Amino acid sequence: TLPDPLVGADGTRVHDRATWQHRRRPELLQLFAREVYGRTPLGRPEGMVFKVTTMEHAALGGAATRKEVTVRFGRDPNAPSMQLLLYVPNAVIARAERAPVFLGLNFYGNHTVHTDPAIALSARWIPAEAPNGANHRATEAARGSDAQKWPVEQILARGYAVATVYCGDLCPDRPDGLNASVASWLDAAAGDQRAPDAWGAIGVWAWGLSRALDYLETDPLVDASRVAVHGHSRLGKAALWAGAQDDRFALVISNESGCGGAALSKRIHGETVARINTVFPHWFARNFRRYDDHEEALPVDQHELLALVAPRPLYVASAEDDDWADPRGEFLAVKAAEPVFRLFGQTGPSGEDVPRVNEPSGGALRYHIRPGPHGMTAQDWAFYLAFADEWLKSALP
Ligand SMILES: O=C(O)[C@H]1O[C@H](O)[C@H](O)[C@@H](O)[C@@H]1O
Ligand SMILES: [Mg+2]
Ligand code: NA
Repeated sequence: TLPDPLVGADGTRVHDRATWQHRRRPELLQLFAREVYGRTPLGRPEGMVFKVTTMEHAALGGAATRKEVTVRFGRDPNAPSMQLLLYVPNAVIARAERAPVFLGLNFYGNHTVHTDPAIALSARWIPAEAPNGANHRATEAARGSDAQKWPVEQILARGYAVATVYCGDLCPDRPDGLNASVASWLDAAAGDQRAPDAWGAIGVWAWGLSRALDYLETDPLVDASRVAVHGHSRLGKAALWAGAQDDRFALVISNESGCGGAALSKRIHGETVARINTVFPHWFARNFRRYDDHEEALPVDQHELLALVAPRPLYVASAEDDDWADPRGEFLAVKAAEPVFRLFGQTGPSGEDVPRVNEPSGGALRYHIRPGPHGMTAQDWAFYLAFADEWLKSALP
């Protein structure tokens, strides 16, 4: 039995949007920070610098303006940074209009999201599982190696810019990666051991998404008030945490994020807390290991993470064969967060059980399950683009 998002920690019921926004939301944010993801130690750091390193106005055969931007997290050239790739549809900026944006992290490098040979090859560590990796270094053969998750031309043709950053710029995805990450620079001080409530990879990845948004606020080609933050699987766990913590994100998409993302932990199905923390000990706070094989003691569940997006539109989606993510657990988290969305006048999926494949259900809180295995497909994207067209805040008053 799940904790009620609309009952505060002290037992008092949440009846109105102000109490939600100003009392219950901070309560839940601090529970997720302390017990699951670890504390985000600071939001925007002072002295962030944005350097456009390349700009091409006729990329993708004229369809897009492509920019590469180094986003450095302090003023000294020696502060850590991340490399942002942005494609903006020329049809939109040719009209003297700013484009809305889809923003998400990639798994294996910016050069993998499209074959475009002008994208800078990542100079960072790449995991062995990356396609066409050579001793954890990017190669020309990895270009476009993850393009199936990134239908850039369709996204642009529908009027959206595409922004992305390699998650490994922020925390390399390997158990020792926090030692060479934003986390190791952004405090800890003279200690070697990670604190119990210290953030892990998911928290650092989510922070980078918010830093990317900081950059989009200064870019005159895009409308940073109309940013849909999305991610697949482990990067969808980050996209949910980023969209929950940072209410500037206008729209949030979780593509099969599973355990510690959209899936209920207290439903014991597929991946469990013990399994995710054992295999990926750097992803969550050390404090999350308290709940290994003890999910009943969790003071929150992931439906309350989804509810932290409200009233902003949120899309949670599953794959039919993706038992590990627990599609039903993801759907039931949507249903358990729906009462918060309803508080703000929005509607969630119709019914109490998982919809049929390729039949999305819900208003501003939407769910679909698609056929096939874990992944992010053109079908997923088709549904996300329809959702953005409908619910991504307008450019008008
Ligand atoms: O990111 C992915 O592809 C997935 O990788 C692993 O399977 C992990 O157990 C999942 O939690 C994760 O979602
Ligand atoms: Mg599970
Ligand atoms: Na902008």
